[PDB]
Amino acid sequence: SAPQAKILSQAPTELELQVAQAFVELENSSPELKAELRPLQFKSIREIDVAGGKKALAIFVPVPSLAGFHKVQTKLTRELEKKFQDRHVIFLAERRILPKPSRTSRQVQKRPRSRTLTAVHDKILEDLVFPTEIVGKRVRYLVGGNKIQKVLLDSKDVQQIDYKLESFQAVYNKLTGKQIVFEIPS
Amino acid sequence: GRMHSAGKGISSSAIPYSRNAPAWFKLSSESVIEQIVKYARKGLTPSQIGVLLRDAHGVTQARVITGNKIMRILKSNGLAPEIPEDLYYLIKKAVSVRKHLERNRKDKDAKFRLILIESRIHRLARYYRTVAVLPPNWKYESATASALVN
Amino acid sequence: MENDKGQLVELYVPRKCSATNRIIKADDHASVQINVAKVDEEGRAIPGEYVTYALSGYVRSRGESDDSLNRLAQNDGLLKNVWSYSR
Amino acid sequence: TRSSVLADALNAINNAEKTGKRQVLIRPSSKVIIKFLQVMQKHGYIGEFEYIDDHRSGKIVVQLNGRLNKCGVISPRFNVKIGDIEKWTANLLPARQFGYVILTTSAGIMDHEEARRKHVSGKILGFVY
Amino acid sequence: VLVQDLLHPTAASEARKHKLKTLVQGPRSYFLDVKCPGCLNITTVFSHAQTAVTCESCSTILCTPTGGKAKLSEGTSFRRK
RNA sequence: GUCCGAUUUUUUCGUACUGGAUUUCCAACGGGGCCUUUCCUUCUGGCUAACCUUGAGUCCUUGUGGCUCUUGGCGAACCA
Ligand SMILES: [Mg+2]
Ligand SMILES: [Mg+2]
Ligand SMILES: [Zn+2]
Repeated sequence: SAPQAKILSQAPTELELQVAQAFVELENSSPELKAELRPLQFKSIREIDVAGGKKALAIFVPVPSLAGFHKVQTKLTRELEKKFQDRHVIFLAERRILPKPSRTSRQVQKRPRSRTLTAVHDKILEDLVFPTEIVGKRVRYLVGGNKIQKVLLDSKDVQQIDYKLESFQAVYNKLTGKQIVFEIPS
Repeated sequence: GRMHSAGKGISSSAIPYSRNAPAWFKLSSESVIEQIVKYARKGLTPSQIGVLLRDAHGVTQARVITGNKIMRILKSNGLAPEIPEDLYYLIKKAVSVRKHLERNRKDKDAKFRLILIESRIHRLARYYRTVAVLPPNWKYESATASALVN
Repeated sequence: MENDKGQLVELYVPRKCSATNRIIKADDHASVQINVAKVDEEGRAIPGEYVTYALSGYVRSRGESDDSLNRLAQNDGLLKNVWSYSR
Repeated sequence: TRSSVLADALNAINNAEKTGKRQVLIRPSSKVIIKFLQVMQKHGYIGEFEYIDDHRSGKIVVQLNGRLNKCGVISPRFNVKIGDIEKWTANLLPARQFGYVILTTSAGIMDHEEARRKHVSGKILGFVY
Repeated sequence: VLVQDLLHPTAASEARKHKLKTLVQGPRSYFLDVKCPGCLNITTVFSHAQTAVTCESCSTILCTPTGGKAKLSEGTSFRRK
């Protein structure tokens, strides 16, 4: 019934639709790009300023979907960056966060560990770099009081985010409030 | 340190910093599960299952590569045992020791060791009763013990 | 130590060791004071003027008085490649 | 078996100070430790400290800057009424002019100076000077 | 001694420590892909296998178990990963 | 600004007391609120959407019940 305004949930906004036709562009490539790309819509995008003369794109995928977006993440992110100069592309599955239950803010039926602030923030970072896993973290409490979380990314295939690395920081910082710093094996 | 020995050993495993991975595995959870159940129906314990999977089938762990620890899978498939593997092997053990006592009756060390093992069994079963995996009463009986390990 | 009207009371302010920031006691007679020479335009050691560290008795007695002293020289430049943080 | 964890933490620090070191290792890493370490850094009795992510409970590397005499724990974490902070500070602090007795109040963990201001109380964690 | 980079131990010393005593504990064991010079079966094993591992058929034997690192049976190949 | 012993001891020289709202002029500190996925949970009051609903009306490259007004039900969300 629709190739364009369909491949996305809820109507606003424009930059999305702009991206949407970038999605239907690849959809004209039947056996592969038309295959596992029609099930993959997204919820929303937020633009964010980076350190250089560009900006990064936070595409908020749902959750059960995030599996498939990952399988195309390699190709799709790159083709997106071809059709978008001055834009770093990152996929961020939006996860629900539940408040730490309280005598006030109470909710029956427990509260899974995955709806945890610190647990979701922990996944945001996993997705905010997608390929290349992490081999360690640190947290530095600076002699004046403030945390700086050092993330240690693999040496394998970092090439796909070696440059975005400077941008990933501002993404995280916008979402949460905590400052990142990345680094590599030696 | 040790519970019943006076030993202070640290010989343990060492699980890797890697809740995901391995990049060389390539076999999908759904597949490995159907191998676990294959073995569990051929009468095999979680311990000695993940021993085969760690060895011949190059599957490092089960909580990774499937998202679920082995016994949890067996229970879902209704291949949950009657009493737990620890409790079991303890009860089997205590049985055999007693069976040795019954002919060699001067083995005072034997008797001593039984007192240790059966302490363990009860301590266990107590906990297992506490978290609903054994019925409120249960308790390990010696006279009936040989039966429970068949 | 101040007072009522900010005036500097307290008989004397003691040295602090330069490897442990620990006060040098008036009777700490294993506490040492090294004085190293600054050198002007090539060779000639500048008289009167020193680069100076102070090493407390405890550091010296425990035999840390060389390694610690070494870090101190390399980090005021006086050494290249001898001390090495990560070991 | 480990019992206090905030005991063995403060001890290592205490021990490492005495022997002239300017860095410690702290396994394992409880939040109570860090909040304590925070309180202990707010007045610079320690320097920078960095969490280490084992996939477990943690480690910590604290940098020492001398001037620490004793960072102590008090066990059991006694109940302190408001006019009893006056009494602990009397007992386990060097002079009226400094030092700290950090607590646990419902208003978070804090040094006794602070609780004195916000007018709060609870259990006692230990002390620093 | 007295002052050192705890957060950054050397490598040649970190490889000298015990399995559990490094900066973050990790396994010293690996995995081998092992076949025999007759058959074409890529049977992947574990460095310290406790079972007499074989190829899928042929009643052959890849390794014998021991008190530590398994013993690759005679003439057989292996790449480590 | 003046009680009051006013201090090294010279003249128009300096050691406890009170007044102070708001300056953006630095500092510390403490109380109360919000926003950031976060006032939840119970109840009641308010403002009512949507929702089928009776009755009068149109539109459709399709009975599509889409749109409107009309009858009385039922009260998401939202605020307190
Ligand atoms: Mg031990
Ligand atoms: Mg005992
Ligand atoms: Zn073979």
